[PDB]
Amino acid sequence: FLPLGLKVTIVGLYLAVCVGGLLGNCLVMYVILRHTKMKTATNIYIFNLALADTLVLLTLPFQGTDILLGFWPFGNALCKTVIAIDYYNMFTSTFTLTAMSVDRYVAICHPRTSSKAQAVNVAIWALASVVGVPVAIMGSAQVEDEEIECLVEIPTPQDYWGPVFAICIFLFSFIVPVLVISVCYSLMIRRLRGVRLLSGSREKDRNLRRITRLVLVVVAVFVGCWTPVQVFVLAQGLGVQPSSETAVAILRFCTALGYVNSCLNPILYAFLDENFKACFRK
Ligand SMILES: Cc1cccc2c1CC[C@H](CN1CCC(c3c(Cl)cccc3Cl)CC1)C[C@@H]2O
Repeated sequence: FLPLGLKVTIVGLYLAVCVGGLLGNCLVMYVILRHTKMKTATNIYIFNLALADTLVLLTLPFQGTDILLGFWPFGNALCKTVIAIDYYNMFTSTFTLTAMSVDRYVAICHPRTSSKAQAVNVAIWALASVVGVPVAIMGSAQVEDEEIECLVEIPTPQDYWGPVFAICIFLFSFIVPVLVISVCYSLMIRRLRGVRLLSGSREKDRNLRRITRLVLVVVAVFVGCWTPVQVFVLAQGLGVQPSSETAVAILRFCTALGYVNSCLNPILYAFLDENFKACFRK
């Protein structure tokens, strides 16, 4: 369980993340859409990111009420919606980041149309649907111990399907996506050795370098925010359950950290992207 002070602290953090995150993300989407022609492929992917982040941020009020009350009072439909938005958020985020890194390597190695990027976004959501619809069906509000909870139900026997879904989710929603990114940036590093002012026009080269560092930083913040949760949930699938109060606290705060990422992303755009930093003020 959790003390009420820790609960009010967590849910307060959720409120701040929700307001600032929705404001910033809606501002980013509004920028790329109705304030300019910033429709570069990178910004199309960024738009996808801000979209998923928007959706999960909407779930935070309900997760917070749930954390306060200790149970899920909204029924099945909102529970399925929340779970689906959750998995959709993870998979869409990692896949979009992967597409961003691949696009970066395409630009560095082969010196990309916004519409192609939009098609990539469609495919990203398609795979994210391959995972996201099943959990939306299996997700349910179950009175496990005479109390209502919101979870995905592992098929019987749970001691087998638990690990299968655990390691599969861990690999294909995190490790394999992260690994492709690592490959892309490693190939880019090998490419740029002994190359000064190469790849065409010096000024545009600078621009490319700025975008590359932006993508890398966003990826680094994402991974750094979600790695504890990914590891802990992997341990959860193996049956390793937290029974201490402080254990529950650490776990809750790690999830909170991931949602902090969900509000973190526009700030990174404001400090690391010139067009966003200028456009934010105007
Ligand atoms: C408070 C509350 C109320 C209703 C539902 C839930 C939660 C808690 C957070 C959890 C947060 N989830 C965050 C994402 C996490 C995860 C996912 Cl969806 C996919 C791959 C790896 C991980 Cl670590 C699985 C846990 C979701 C849950 O459905």
